Order: sequence, then C-alpha cells, then structure tokens
Amino acid sequence: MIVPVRCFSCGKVVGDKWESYLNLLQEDELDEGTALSRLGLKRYCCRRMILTHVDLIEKFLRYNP
Amino acid sequence: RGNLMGKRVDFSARTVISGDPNLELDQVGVPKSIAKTLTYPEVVTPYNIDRLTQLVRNGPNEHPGAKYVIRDSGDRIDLRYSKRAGDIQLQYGWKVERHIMDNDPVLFNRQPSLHKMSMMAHRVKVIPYSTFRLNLSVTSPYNADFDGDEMNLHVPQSEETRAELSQLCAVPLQIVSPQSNKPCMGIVQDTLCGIRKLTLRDTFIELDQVLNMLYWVPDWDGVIPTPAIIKPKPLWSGKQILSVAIPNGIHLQRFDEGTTLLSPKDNGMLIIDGQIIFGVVEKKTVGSSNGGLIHVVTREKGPQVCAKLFGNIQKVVNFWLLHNGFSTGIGDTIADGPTMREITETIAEAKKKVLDVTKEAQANLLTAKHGMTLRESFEDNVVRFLNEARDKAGRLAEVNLKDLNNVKQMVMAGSKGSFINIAQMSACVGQQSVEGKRIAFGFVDRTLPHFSKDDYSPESKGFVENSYLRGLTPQEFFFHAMGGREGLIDTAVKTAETGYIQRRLVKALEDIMVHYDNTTRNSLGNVIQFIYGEDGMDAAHIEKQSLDTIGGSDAAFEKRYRVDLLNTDHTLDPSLLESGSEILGDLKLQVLLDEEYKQLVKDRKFLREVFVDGEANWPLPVNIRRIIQNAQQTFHIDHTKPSDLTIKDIVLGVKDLQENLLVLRGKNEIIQNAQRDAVTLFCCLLRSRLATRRVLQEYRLTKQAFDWVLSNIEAQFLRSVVHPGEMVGVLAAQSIGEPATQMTLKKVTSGVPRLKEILNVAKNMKTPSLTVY
Amino acid sequence: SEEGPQVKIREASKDNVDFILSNVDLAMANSLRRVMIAEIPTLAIDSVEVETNTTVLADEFIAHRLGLIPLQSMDIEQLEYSRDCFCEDHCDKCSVVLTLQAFGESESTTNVYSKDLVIVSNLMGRNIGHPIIQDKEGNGVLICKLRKGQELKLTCVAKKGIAKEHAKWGPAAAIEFEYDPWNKLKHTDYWYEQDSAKEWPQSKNCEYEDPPNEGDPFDYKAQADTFYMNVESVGSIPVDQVVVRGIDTLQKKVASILLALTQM
Amino acid sequence: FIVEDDGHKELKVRKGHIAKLMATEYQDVEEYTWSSLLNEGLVEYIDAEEEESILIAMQPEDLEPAELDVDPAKRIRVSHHATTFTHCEIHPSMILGVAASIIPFPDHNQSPRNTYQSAMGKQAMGVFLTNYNVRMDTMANILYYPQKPLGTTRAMEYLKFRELPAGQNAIVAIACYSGY
Amino acid sequence: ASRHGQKGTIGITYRREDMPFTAEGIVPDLIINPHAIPSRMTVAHLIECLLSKVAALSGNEGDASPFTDITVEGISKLLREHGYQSRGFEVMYNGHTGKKLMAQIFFGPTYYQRLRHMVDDKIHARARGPMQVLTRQPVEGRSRDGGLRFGEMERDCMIAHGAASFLKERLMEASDAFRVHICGICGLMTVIAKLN
Amino acid sequence: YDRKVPSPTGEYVKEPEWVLETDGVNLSEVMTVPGIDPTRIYTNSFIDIMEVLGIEAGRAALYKEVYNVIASDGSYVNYRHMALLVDVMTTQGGLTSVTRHGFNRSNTGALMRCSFEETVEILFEAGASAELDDCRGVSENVILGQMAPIGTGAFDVMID
Amino acid sequence: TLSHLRRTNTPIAKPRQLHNTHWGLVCPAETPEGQACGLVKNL
Amino acid sequence: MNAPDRFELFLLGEGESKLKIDPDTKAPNAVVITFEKEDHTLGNLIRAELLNDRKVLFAAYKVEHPFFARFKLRIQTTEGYDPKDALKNACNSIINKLGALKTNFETEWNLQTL
Amino acid sequence: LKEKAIPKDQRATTPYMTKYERARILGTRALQISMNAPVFVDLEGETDPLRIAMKELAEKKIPLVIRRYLPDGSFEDWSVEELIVD
Amino acid sequence: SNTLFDDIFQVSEVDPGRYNKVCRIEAASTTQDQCKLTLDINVELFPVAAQDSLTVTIASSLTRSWRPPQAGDRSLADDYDYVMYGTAYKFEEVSKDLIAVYYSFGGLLMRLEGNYRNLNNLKQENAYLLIRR
RNA sequence: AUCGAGAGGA
Ligand SMILES: [Mg+2]
Ligand SMILES: [Zn+2]
Ligand SMILES: [Zn+2]
Ligand SMILES: [Zn+2]
Repeated sequence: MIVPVRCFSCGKVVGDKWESYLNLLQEDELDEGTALSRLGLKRYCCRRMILTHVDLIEKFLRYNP
Repeated sequence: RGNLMGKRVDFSARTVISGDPNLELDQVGVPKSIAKTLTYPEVVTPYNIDRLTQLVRNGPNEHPGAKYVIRDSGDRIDLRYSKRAGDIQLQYGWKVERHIMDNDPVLFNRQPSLHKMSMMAHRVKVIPYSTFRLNLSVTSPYNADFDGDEMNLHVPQSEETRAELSQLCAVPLQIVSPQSNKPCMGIVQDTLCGIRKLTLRDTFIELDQVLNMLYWVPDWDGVIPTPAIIKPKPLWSGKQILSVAIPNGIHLQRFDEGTTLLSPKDNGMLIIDGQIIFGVVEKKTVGSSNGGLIHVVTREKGPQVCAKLFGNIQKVVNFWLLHNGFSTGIGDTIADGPTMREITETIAEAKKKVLDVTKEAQANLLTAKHGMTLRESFEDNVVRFLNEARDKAGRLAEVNLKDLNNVKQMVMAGSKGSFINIAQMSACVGQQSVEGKRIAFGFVDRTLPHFSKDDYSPESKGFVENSYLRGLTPQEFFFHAMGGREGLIDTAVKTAETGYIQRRLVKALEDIMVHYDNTTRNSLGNVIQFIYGEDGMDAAHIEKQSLDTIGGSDAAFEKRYRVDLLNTDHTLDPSLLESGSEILGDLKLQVLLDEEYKQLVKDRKFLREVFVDGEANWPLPVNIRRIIQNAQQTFHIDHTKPSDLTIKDIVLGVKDLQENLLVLRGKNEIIQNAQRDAVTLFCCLLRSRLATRRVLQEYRLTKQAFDWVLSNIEAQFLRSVVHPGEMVGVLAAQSIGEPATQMTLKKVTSGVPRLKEILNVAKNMKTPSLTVY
Repeated sequence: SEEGPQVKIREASKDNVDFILSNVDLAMANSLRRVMIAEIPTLAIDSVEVETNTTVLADEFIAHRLGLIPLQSMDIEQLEYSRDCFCEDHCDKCSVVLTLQAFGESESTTNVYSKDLVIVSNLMGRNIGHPIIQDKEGNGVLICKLRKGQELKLTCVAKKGIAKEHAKWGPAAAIEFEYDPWNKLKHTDYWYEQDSAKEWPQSKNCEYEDPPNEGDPFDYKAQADTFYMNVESVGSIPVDQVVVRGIDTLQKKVASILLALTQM
Repeated sequence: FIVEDDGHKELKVRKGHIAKLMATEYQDVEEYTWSSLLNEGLVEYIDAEEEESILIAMQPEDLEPAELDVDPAKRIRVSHHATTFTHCEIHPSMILGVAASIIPFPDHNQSPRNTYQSAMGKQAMGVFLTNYNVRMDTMANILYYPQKPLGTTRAMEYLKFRELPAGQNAIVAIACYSGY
Repeated sequence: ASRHGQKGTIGITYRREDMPFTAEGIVPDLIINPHAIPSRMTVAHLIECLLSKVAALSGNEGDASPFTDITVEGISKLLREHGYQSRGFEVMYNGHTGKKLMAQIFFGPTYYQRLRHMVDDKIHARARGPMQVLTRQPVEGRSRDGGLRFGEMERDCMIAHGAASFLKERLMEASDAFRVHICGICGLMTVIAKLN
Repeated sequence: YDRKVPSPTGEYVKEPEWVLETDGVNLSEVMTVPGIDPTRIYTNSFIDIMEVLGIEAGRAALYKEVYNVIASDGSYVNYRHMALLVDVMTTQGGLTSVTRHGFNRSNTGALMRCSFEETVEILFEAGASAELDDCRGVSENVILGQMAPIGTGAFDVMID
Repeated sequence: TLSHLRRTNTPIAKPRQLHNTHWGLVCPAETPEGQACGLVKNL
Repeated sequence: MNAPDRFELFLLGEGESKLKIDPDTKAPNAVVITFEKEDHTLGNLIRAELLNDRKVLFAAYKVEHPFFARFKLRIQTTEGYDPKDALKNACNSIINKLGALKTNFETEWNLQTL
Repeated sequence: LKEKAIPKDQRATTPYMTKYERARILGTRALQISMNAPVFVDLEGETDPLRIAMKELAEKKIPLVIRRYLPDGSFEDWSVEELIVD
Repeated sequence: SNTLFDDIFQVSEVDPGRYNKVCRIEAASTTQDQCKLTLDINVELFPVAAQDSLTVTIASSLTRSWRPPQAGDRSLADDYDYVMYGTAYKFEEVSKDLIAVYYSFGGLLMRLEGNYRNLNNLKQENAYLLIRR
C-alpha cells in the first residue's frame, strides 16, 4: 500500500527513492527505464520494486477519519 | 452407511502435506502441535517407569510429554490443571497417556481410499513445521500431490493394534502389491531425472564430490571404491558412485531394442553383484516396473532393505542434482527455422489433401466405403489426414530436439512429459473434437459467424494449425476451449461414476476370503473358487517368467533339451561331467532321460494347447532366472571344470522337488488331484529349466549348487502360497476399481461406459459385435 | 603482499567495492560471501511500542517497516547482545532507543521519514543508532503518510543481531560473484540452439583473463583460484568493513572450534 | 462494428471518429460518447439469433485488398476466403470474462489451464476495496505490498487490476534444487 | 499460484546464502520444479517470465494481451539487447558451495498469487474431544474440535489389510462404544438394570 | 487379422486371416452357417454366449470383456482379481449383476445387504420373512462393533 | 467481486457443453469445475 | 505456529555442546564429528582444507536436514595421525589464510580513492 | 455340532504360520507383557513389549495355540511350537 | 600381480556417440591377426585421433580402500599416460580357438579379440587397463 | 440440530 523499504530479493533500500522517482518522471519528463537507472537500480530485482509499486496509501488518506 | 459402516473417530488428525527428500520411506513427518495433541496409553512397567515419569514431568505443553495419568480407580489426572502434576508417583499398572513420539506406528491415509495402499502404516518423525512430511516414493500409491492436498493420521491405542500396523499395514510390506503383481513405488521426478544424468557415460565425478556423495549413503562400509580412471586424473563414473546404494547379490539383466553386450547406445541394464555394468538408469530400471530393481531387491533382500534402498538412491542422486542443476525454459520448446519451415510445409500439403478429397466428394466421384455413408467416408478421411499431419510435424520437432533439451531429458528419463506434449507445444496442437466428431455446425451450416455457410475446411471445423508457442487464433482459441470443456465434463462425470463402480465392486466382494482349506468362500460357506486364483498363490510373490518350451523350432527344442547316451554325437560331452565317458551306452539311465524327454514333449504340447498364440512370458511364483545367477555367485562356478552331478541326481532330484511343492495337504484322491492340477504350470516351468542338458551345459551347476537351487525353489514356493484370512474379494474389487479411476479418453465402446455395461449387465448394449473366422 | 590470498581493488566507492580474489580456494571465497550476507552483526529495531496510531496503516505494518530502517552500526562491536547483557530487558550497554512522533498539521500530506527518528538513550560516545540517510534531499526512508488530523507516536528499541535471525540485520545487499568467465574449467555445460559463443554474452571479467586456444586440449588438472567479487553495502556498515568484519567473523567461527576442541 | 459498401466494403467507423472518442478521453467540446457511436449507426447490437444472418470480420485488416516473405515466428492466420462482410469484431479478446482477462497470453495455454486460473483468481489475495479499514467484514485479507503485474492484458485497464492488484512479481527460478 | 493454473505449496524456506544466485547477486524469491512445466503445457507461464524480465529491465510494460503479434523471437531480440541470454537462461551458482551449476536456470520475474489456503487454518487433531448428543459420536468440524471420519471407504482398506483389531478399535474405542443389557428369552434391549 | 500359428518346422509364424466384424448380434443363427469356423466365433455380447454356449463359455467371455477394458487403457490387473469378480457373477448359475437387484438379492445377511442399498426395505422384508442373520458377514460385525472374521480375527487363540 | 456480479445459473440436451452460439456472449474458460461445470457461467 | 525460533540456527540449547566426537564403526582411524548450530559456511571450508593435507584419507560433510542447523564431518587419517590434529591444523590454516586476506585487503583499500 | 474337533493326526491345514496369526500372537503377547506378565526370555537390553514378543517367538517360548476354524465348524489346534515362521 | 596382456594396436575408427567427453574406439592389432579392439576412451583426458598407434596393456594389480596418491612415495606400476580400472563380465567364444573378453570400466566398455590368452584374463574383479602414447 | 450456497482435493 506504500513503498517497500528494501528490495525483497537482495535487500537494497528502495524506500528513499520513491519521491525522487515520481519527480524524475514528471519534473524532468523522463521515461521509467531511465528514472530507474538514475536512482542506482541496475538489477531488475530492485527495478520491479519501484516500477510495479501501487501507492494505495494516497487513496487511503482520502477517507476523512 | 454414515454411523455404523463409517464414523468419526478420536485420535485423528489432518493437515496439508509436503515432500521431504531427507525422510525415510516408511517415515512420516508429524507436526509437533499434532504430536502434543495425540496420545497413546502406555501402561507402566519396570522397562518404562524412568522414561514415563520424565514425560509426565515434562507435561503436556512441550514434547516429549504426557497429558493424563490413569490410576487403578480409573479417574484421569489432568496434567494441565492438577495441583499434583509435580509430585506424581507412578505405581505399577497405571496408564500414562504420553505424547506421540518418534518411531511410533501410525496409519497414514489419503482420500479417496481406493487402495489398501491408500491406508498404510508409517513411522513417526516429529518435525518442527505445520505440514505432514512424506517421502516422494510414496506419492504414487496415494495419488498425492503437494499442491494443497491433505492427509489423515490415525493412532492405535493398544499393543495388539500397533502390531497390525507394524506387521501387516507397514509401508515396506506394501511395496510389492498384489494388484498388478508388481511394485507400486519407485524413484520419481527428481531422483528419476537425476539418476539418468548421473548415469551417463559422459558424467564423471571428481574426488571431492565423490567423498561427500559416498558419506551421504547412511549404511556405507567406509571402503572407497577404486576410480574407473586413474592416470591423468582420478575420476569416478556416475555408474560407479550410484552402485554404492545397491546391495551385494543383486542381479539385473534387461536388453532394450539395440542391446549388444558392447551396448553402443548405453541402453539396457546389467547389474552384477550390486554394481551396474553398462546401463543408463531410468524409469524402466528404477521406476515401478515389473522386474525392476525394486521388484528384485524386495524379493531377494526383503522389504526393510528395499525401504532403505529408496532413501539411499534419493540421498545420493538429490545431492548430485543439487550441485548439477536442471531447468526448463521456452528455449526448450523452439525448433529450428528449417525445422519450422518443414513443419508448416507438412501442414500445407495435408491441407491440400483435404481440399482434393473435398473437391472429389463435391463432384460425386467419391467411392463410399462399405457400411458407411458418403459423408462418413469424407469425415473419416479428413480426420485421418489432419491427425497424420499433427503427428508427423510433431515427430519432425522431436527429432530436432537435442540431448540438452530439458523437455527431452524429462522424456528420456521418463520423469514428466510425452511426445504429444512436445508436438502440441512446438509443432501443432491439432484437431479438436467434441463428442468424437469435429466441431459441429452450431450455427446454421457453419461453426462461427466469421465463416460462410457449408465450410468443411480444417479452419472451419476446428483444426488448430498453430502451436502453443506460435499462439492460437481467436477461432482456434474458441474451438480449443470447446473441446477442452468436454474433457472437464468427462473428468467430472467419470470420477463420480467410477466411485460408484468401485463401491459396488467392494460391496459385492466384501466377504470373499481365503479359508484354511484354500477354498475362496463367503459368509454362507458357498465356494466361489475351489483354489484362489486357480493356483493358490499370493499375487505379491508372483512375476513374469518365460516358458521357453513354447517357442522355437522342433529342432532347436531338440538340440537344447535332448540327451542321447546311446548316441555319441548327441550325448553329454565329457567336458560337462566327471562321468562323461563312463555313462555312454548306459541302458538303465537312458530310460530315465527318455522319461524326462517325454515329459518335456508332453508339456510342450500341453502349453501350446493352453497358450494358443504362443506367448511364453507369464506370471509365475518362483523366479528361477535369479536363483541360477544366485547359484553362480554363491558357489563360485567356472564354466571349464566338469560337474559332479549324476544323471540320477538331476532327474530324481527334480521329481522329488515337485512332490514337495505343496498347496494342499489332504490325503485323498480329490485333493491330491487338486494339488497336482494347481502346480502344473509351475512344474512345466520347473522341468523346462531344471532339465538335464540345461543344468549341465548352460548352468554347469555342481551338486552343492544344484541341491541349493532345489532348497530355494521349495522355500520360495511355500512363501508364495496365500495366507488363510486374506480378504481377497475386497482386494480384488479395489485392484479393479482403482485403475478404472485413471481411465480417461475405432467404433467400439471402451473404458468406463463399457465397464458400466459389463457390471450392470446390458440387455441393450451400445455396440454388439460378432467376430467371424 | 603477505603469503596467501591476493586482493586487487578494481573500483571502490562509498557503496560498492569491486575487487579480485586470487590464490584462494573456492570454499573460502564462498564462505566469505555467505558470512557477509548472514553472520556479521548490525543494529536494527527489534521492539516497537506504539502509543497512538491514527494512520491508515496497521501497527505491525509500521513496526515491520521500522526494522528495515538502516541504522548506524560502525561501533556495533562495543554494543552487547541483549541476551548477553545483565539488564532486566534492555539498557544502554545493549540497546539503542529511538523516538518517533508525528502529527498531520498541514492541509497537504505530511510525510514521516526516518530523519524524524529521535535517539533517546545515552549513546556513551560511539557511532551507533543513527539512521542512515543517503537521499540527496536529506530525508530518510518514507515510513508513513499522514492526513490532516492523523498522528503516530511510538518508541523503537534497536538491538544487535545477524541476518540469520531476520534479514533486517544484513549490512550487504548483493554480492556479485564470478569465477572463470571463459569456462576454461568446464564447470558448466552451456545450453544452445546453434552456437554457444553467439547466444551467450561475454562477461565483463572476460577482458581480465586470457582466452583459451580452441586447438589446445582440456586443462584438466587446473582448479578455480581467481574470483571476481563486488560487495555492496546498505549503509549500516561501510563497504570495506562489510568484508573485513566478514573475514573477522568468519575466522572467529573457526577459532571457536579450536576452543571447543581444547575444552573436550 | 458495421461494414457497408463505400461497391467496396469498408468499416463505417473511420479514424476521425476515433480522434473524437480520444479527445473526450483526454478531456478528463460536445463529448463523443459510446451512444454517439450507436446513434450515428457505426455500431450495432447483435444477439445470438441475429448473428445467424450476418458475416463478421475478425479484424479490420480482413477488409484490405490482396496482392511471400512473412515472419516465421508469428502465428498462422488464414486468408478468410469470404468477402460479404456486414460486421467486424471490436476485438477478439472481448469474448473473455473478467477473470480470464487477467491471464497473460491465454492463447499460448491449453484450455483447462485458463479454466483453472479463472477459478483461482478469485482465491488470490489483494486489496478488494480501498475502504477495508472502514468496513467490518466477517473476513478480510489484504496484501501488504501489492504490485501491478509486469505482463498486462489491455483488458486490465477497464477491470482496474493495475489499480487493485492481487499478487507480486516474484523472481522465479525454474530449477531442481535440494528436492524440496 | 501463478496466473496459468500452476498451483503449489511452500515445501521449504531457504535464506539468501543457501539460495542459488547469479553472477549479479540476484537471488530467486521462488523456485519451482521443471516437472510442472511439460505435462500441463502452460507455455504462457514461460513467455510471461521472458516478457516480465524485459519489461523490468527496460521500464516499459509487458503487452501480454491475447491475439497479438508479440512473438517469443521478438521478446528474445529485446532481451539480447539488454546483454542477457535471449531465451532467459542464466548461469547460476550453488549457494551451498559456490561452485557453478552444470545447467543454466530459466530465471526471471513472474506474477505469483497468494491463495486463501494457509496451513494453520487446516491443522486439526482431536484425541478424545467433544461428542454429539444423538449418536454419541465425535462432532463434525475442526472449528468444533471434531474428529476425522473413518468412513466406509476406509473400512474397506483395513479389511483388505486384514487388520481386524484396528478396524474394531476405530469403530468402538475411538468412537461411540456402549454397553447394554439384553434378555435371554427375547433378544431386545428391554432389561431394567439396577446396577448398584 | 495377423495371427501367430505353428509352422511345420515348429516355430510360430505370422499367418494372416480374413475376419468379419459385424454391427449387430444374435448368435443363435450365425454359427450355423457354412464357410465359417463355428468353434472360433466370438461376441462382445457375453449375455448371448451365456444362453447359447453355456455358463462357463459365458464366464470366459465375461473375463475377456473386462480384460479388454483394462488393457486398452494401458493398465494391467492380475488374473485372480478379475476372475474372482467373474466367478461371483457366475457361481449362481447365471449372470448376477453387481447391482441392488443382483448380488444384493442373495441369501446373505440382512445387515450386510442393508449396508449397500435399499437399506430399510431389506430390513422391512427381513422383519416380515423372519430372517436369521448368521453374523458371519464382515458388515454384521462392523455394525455390532466386534472383531470380524478377517485375517487376525479368522481364528481363536487359547492357552497351551 | 466483478466475477460474481456477472455470474449466470442454469437450474437442472447437452447443456454443460460450450456451444458455438456462446461466442462473444459468455466466457469460454470461466466456469467452475466438477459439480455444476458448464451450468454456472460468467458473462 | 509450529515454526521454531530463528535464533536456534546459531544459539546452542541447554545440554548441547558445539562439537561431539564419536569413533567410526568398521573404519580404522576414522571419526564422526557432529557440529552443532552451524551450516555450509563452516562445513565446506573445513572439508576443503582437510583435502589439502596429504595425510588425510577422507573428508566429507553433510546436513541431514535443512530444518536443523547442524552437520556431520567424517575424517579419516593415516596411522599415527589423530583426526583432531588434522581438524586442528585445518582450522588453524583457515585462520592464517583469512589473516593474510584481511591484511591484503586493508593494504589495497587504503591505496584507493573514493 | 457337539465337539466337532479334528485329532492331532489328519491335520490338513498349512504347517507354516500365516502373517495374520503371527501379528495376533505378537500383539497378544505384547498386550500382556505391557501389563507386567513374566517374560520367558533373557531380554538382552530389550524394553519394547513388541520386541520382547518377537524375541519370545523366535525362541518358541509363547504358550498359545491357534484354533484354525474350517467352514463346517471343524477346527485344527496348532501350537506355536508346531508352526513354522518364514 | 603382474602383466596379463600386452599388444600394440592401430585405431581404425573414433565414434562420438552423442557424447562430448567419450568416444567409442575401434582399434586393429598389428603383430597379429584375429585380434581387434573396441574401447570407450575419455577423449577429454587422453585424446585419440584416427591412424594412431596405442600400446595397450592389462594388469592384475599395482578390498582395501583407495588411498589418494602421496606424490613421490607411492611407486607407480605404469609408465603409461592413461590408466583405467574395471571388471570382466562376459567371455565370448567366437570360434574354435577364438575368444572375446568384455570389460566394464565404470560403464566404459572393452572388447578384445584373440585366440591364445586362455590362460590369462580370468573372470576377475581385477582389471587395470594401461595405454601408452 | 435442519436446509441453502461458495470452495479445497482429485
Ligand atoms: Mg494435489
Ligand atoms: Zn534488488
Ligand atoms: Zn543490556
Ligand atoms: Zn425378555
């Protein structure tokens, strides 16, 4: 529902790279393959952690309580 | 049917099952939660008082423990709540409900229970996880996968009850089953894939890996075998390191389709004294085959040694495969560009054949085959034409597969997969069928609204030219789904009908038991069979042997079996016997050999009357092929020194041996003729191989070895006799009902509908047929 | 230099060390990367007490994420195992206590990074407890998100452990590992359709070795003694000290066997 | 779809209509809806009995004229030998249900396997709704870190599977290893 | 389960050291057997793994839609552009030893599903628990601490085994055993037995 | 049909023979026809062989039809199991089906008969016909919860 | 949830078989196994 | 639920020693050493070093079950050679190899930049 | 009906002990061994009541008899000394 | 404990029968007729091409466990560069005074033709096969 | 305790 802290397969930390990834896509007008490599995610085990992540928490905050 | 013939029971358990290659065959992994729950009432003796007092002190919350203590008053001391669970003093005669512990006899069950081998006793091994662990070579008699299946566990509550599990229902005792007279267990699916790759001629093992593999065999003797390659580098072959799990005194001979003794394709199997010679080990050797390794070891060494044999083969091969590796990708489904072009050429030339027959049938130039319509001749020819293309293009792919192709290696080892799986994945899945025919015109005169009316083409009627790799078209996808639905209906229908068939078989034969007069009777005392199986032999100790008097020319039968002492060209050579020159011309002994040769003539005429086709291989009680190799090894026999067997020794010895093969013991002319009839086929096998010329020339037995063969044959025969009390009717019904449950599928009714016709006797059969000669 | 295994650092950074291991047996190089993943210690959170949680996440959800936060472990050897210390539950000799409070004051979304963690216990002057921050914006790992009116108040006690007990105590992410890039030892059988040379790509370590002669016979008596590693650290322990404490914890495991033999 | 003469048979729907449909989609100017395709007679509702009288095309490339070196890896389509088209399929993949539209490459699978997964998709675990914390359900089962799949069907967009997924892109090795 | 009818349970759990590994240090989250592949002909399982591997490596999405022109050769041309083997094979190393595997492993991402069937919802063991009222038999259901059914299909197997005493024990001692008094003239249970 | 036949030399050799297979059956008027072998005629309708050629000829025809059911699906059951089934369907003089009107109409125990099918109707008739149950049946002892005459229970154990 | 809201039932001459006329209206694959196979359908 | 505590992979229980030495049956000058609370990290390294000493005839290790962190080591030596001394020299040779490995890394690390 | 015994001579049943009467004999002994009956073999460090009976049977120290019933009500008594265990 | 057979052969055929390390060899004997050789040889260790001449020897010795070779103390019985070890399993009388012997070197097989060796080459577990350059 | 549906396993 929110960004995993580390990659499952190897354990590389990915929890700090989420807002940098969303800014790399929008502010810098990049594609996902170059934004993933920019954040130091070369191994595809780490790459699917960010590329396939669904931020369901942003819709959980929409509920008022 | 719900509270008397079956009922819910205490001391039962259920959970998900999984596989453990480091468990034994008759072992079962039991979760510690279950082991803490289930109890066994153990009465205190001087031989358990010190152990049982500690288990009570351990308590019911951690294992090994106990839950209740029963005194002479009969009131249970609840060890969870009692204030005196610390100062117990176990007087003799009290009961302690201890936990289930290691090597306890428990019953393991997988439902549907269509087998005595679906409910057989295991040994408890308490494991630290939540699933029932079991060895992989016990999955086949349960039909148990590990994709979410569940199994049950029942715990005996008395010493009389545990005896029946350990001595009758134990797992090693059920390895060689009376159903199909062959072993039901075997090496499966990782050991099987590994034992092929291990046993190639190209597979050599270095010293470091050999010593780990060697120490992995539990009952290893410490003797490092001498490597098959010495000078450039010490290498061991995979045949070498595998033979350490096979016990000494195991002989296995099998020839597979090209098998010279030089064996260039590395096929066949020769095993000499527990060391294999030139065979690649695969499913024919190490599966649940008739006359395989498991069949030999269970009969020669015994059930306990064969149960150890499963784990030792597994612990060596699963070790080697863990450090070798094995995979499967989409690259194992791809054939060459030239191969795929020739495959689509093969489909196109068969589609042109359907077009020509369709143009032929359109001009009414077709000649209708006898007893069928013009349309039926058309449909028969097109289905044959499209099945020829699917099978030929599939064989075009299977020939193109290399030895490294992992689908082929599973096919070659026999672990998983067939030719048709290769064909449908790589070349062409082919013609789909509903109700035996092609896809019907569900719409008016067409199969789909994307076709014009009256289209009998392969595309229209449901021929799938593409493979699963190439991808099905939307029309091909729907016709495949339409046929695939029919299999799902057939699977659900056949499972429900066979379960009723198996229950009906059991409930009719539930009272058929072999009594002490060898008569097969029921509760009323009515004779069903006067002798069980007409010969009185338990099907477990029965295997296929060739009666080699049946075949061959009349000269070759004469050349191999006739001894003429009164002739010099057709007499026993002095090379074969110490009496070679003394015995020539003896009149009082040629009358014995003429008597023996007359029985071999009489038996050969008798066997051709029974087996009209001339089949020699038939299931018979005592395997004489193995006893001869046992004699050639125990008494070390050279084929140069002459024997010390008299003519009188062999002839009068065999006739005395036939007098001792007893199945019935009544001293009157009816029972003695019942006995003489019951052993006729075996004595036909006895005289054919214990004949004078065959012993002295082919076996070259000594008198010591010959008397030993006579002792084994008499011994193994008496073991193969049925035991009175054998509920053979329930065994008969389950031995038919279970392979009926695996029946799943040229105008005859076969399989489950035909079996439903036979059992529910059909006054209106679906297909009556008359065969006229 | 010294007689034995030779090391050649090809590339070195704060986060990666690519080196070559020469004159080593295969078992030692393998047991080096095994102990680097598993058995060298690290400080990470092993107890979370949640005072108030009004977030959209469960407490155990956040507690599991807190354990995965890379804390400083440079001077972890001056900290004791809590199972070894003589305290009641935990103390300053064996544990590091962290505090996290956050309130959704803003109308926009309030983010909870690991920079918001506050160390409470006395550190006694050792490099320990500090959450690792490699983000260029200075924030930590994004732990939670708050709406306006949501708060989260908890306390985290960080203890000492190895990755055998839980993978949060792993200082290393991925150990690259390759020997014999030309398969001159024939330790694997290449799967192929037409040509094994074209269907398999060249390794980067192929440039660091001599290609074999196709006419030369098989060098059968040869063995593996040159290995190519690249160790990467999460940040809890620096990269050089991942492998040095990897070596040191490995030889400490062997030395315990000598002490075990001397006692028997 | 609707085919008519234009004579030469042609789809009634043209690219100018697709541009107006996608202009309405991006604007999220006299919005061009589904009913605008229906009321302008470019799309018809056919049931099982009326499709007995029609000849459907499978794709708008079946209305292309005819004239060799084809890619041998592609599947084998047949030239239809039919030209009196009255309709065309919207997309062949629209014969599938909701659960079968999650299956990746179901045209490369045998037919009972697609049936099994369509039954096991209802047993897969994920976020069933975003308000699960507000509902009081007899049983509820939510995945910690759901992932949108790396291989997707184009029918997943309307089924909201990339927004409420039910599994994780696990790194899978197909291998025999220790026999467990 | 995966999305292709490939269901299975966890048989063992290994850590990253014990797990096999490629030269990049990538480790599988999951190992399945190659023997679940060929009998079931779930080729799309293996095309999914090849397509998901290229999409993860490139940051694009995998068009696994039905009825397309997405070919295994087209995906493998893209994977080979990424410096991997075209059919997805990868040289993997044994984690126990560090020695290479002789075979190369089919290796990549594949969308797997966690099904509703977990073990601790299925565990049951009774050992003389609560009984029913009418039949005085064990109750039905693991939620009620019931007993597993020794059905007549199981009675068949104990008869074929010849185990009369186990068959009697399941029917009586582990279940509704009972004592009654009957008359010697009429064989009915109509005797008043004042016991003390 | 290809067929193995004894050669005058003694070997078995392939002597093919023309064979007629029909689409219907009533054997009574078929074997009494010139040009055929009336000693080799065969029917899949074993019920006709029972009433034309006798019960034992029907018995072998019954086994042969079951054998083809097993062997066509590649399987193999031993002779004694199938033959025990066939003999039970035969030993009453004619074909007795494995059916509720079949084996379950025999003179066996009433509790044994009531355990299969038509449960209460069997016990109803047995209450009227005053049937005596021998309690030698396995199902009679399963109902009674006693050690049935099965294996371990097929005898008695006494002192020396 | 979406599959349950588009589920059909046939309460009971080969009804369970996939018919040609089922093209495009009902799913070819999505049906239960075993009991009530082919009767329960999904749009 | 049934799963054991994770520290049992490395934490010796009550009454458990690290090593247990038992003489081999039907094997002269051979011994079976049960290593408790260890895995392939130690066993593969000890066994490979026992192969380098040319007075050791046999060296092999095996984990009888992955559930339990323990293994067995079998050593067979020459006549007049205690396998414990072969184990001792192998263990000590491991430490001196790792000692030089640690020193040569720290030399090459300080030579580097970044 | 009344005393349908068979003499010790003219016994027609099998002299070999069946697997079904071996399991009952070993179970009957292990039952009474568990309830502290005297043991007629020098137990060589054997505690399991079944292995006592298996050792008691291999030395033929079990004073039991097998009354093998025939379908006409006749019966043959066989001592465990007489029977052969193979 | 000494030599059982000695001859010099010339290889006629080399056969990689779907293998990568093992070829089945077909060698004709010089110095004698009625003597041919068929043998499975590890070509990865000792390569054998066609038209080569290979001195082939069989010894009885030079049970107990295999000790690893302590380099210089253990005196070899082989001035050869390829040594195998196997077991005889079948003896084939081709003609009157014509014989054939079958050996199995762990699955690598041997066929030897000749007529005179009826004293030597017993059906023994002992068989060392030695091949010179 | 009775019916009803969903599912697991073949
Ligand atoms: Mg299963
Ligand atoms: Zn990663
Ligand atoms: Zn402390
Ligand atoms: Zn009365």
